Amino acid sequence: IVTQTMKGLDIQKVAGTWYSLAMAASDISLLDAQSAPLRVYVEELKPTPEGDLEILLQKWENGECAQKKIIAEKTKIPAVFKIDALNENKVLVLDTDYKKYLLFCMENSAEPEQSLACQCLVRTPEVDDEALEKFDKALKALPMHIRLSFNPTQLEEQCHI
Ligand SMILES: [Cl-]
Ligand SMILES: [Cl-]
Ligand SMILES: [Y+3]
Ligand SMILES: [Y+3]
Repeated sequence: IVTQTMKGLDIQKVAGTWYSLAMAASDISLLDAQSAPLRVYVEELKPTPEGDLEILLQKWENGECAQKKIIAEKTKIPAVFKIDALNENKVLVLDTDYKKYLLFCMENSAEPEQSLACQCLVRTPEVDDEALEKFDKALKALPMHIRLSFNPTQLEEQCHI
């Protein structure tokens, strides 16, 4: 029933290196194993000059960590983007201060219940409790059934090994 997104997003300011500190999903099977379909790790965000968002991420598959690129296409709403990966069609930026944290979700609009996966991204490979509080404040209105967080050493390893 309609997720709240960021109101005045400046997408050019989200550029650069990120670390997936925490993630959550509505379905446990989407995030449980390492090879789970939506267990992805954001390593970089590259906003294009035309207002789109190139998402550079890592995923475990066939018993090895692999690089992946998702082109998120801009929509009329600045915080909402369109994709065609991971069985998802939407990226929603919930909140960001640009210099510390970014919260975003991915969903499939056709079946929006069992496709929701949200992440807390940080700029440095450190546990940011203040960002985690804002993450968990945003997850409150969302029907999450699995939540994952990672330690500083895991944030630096390929695919959070
Ligand atoms: Cl395009
Ligand atoms: Cl450390
Ligand atoms: Y485009
Ligand atoms: Y440290």
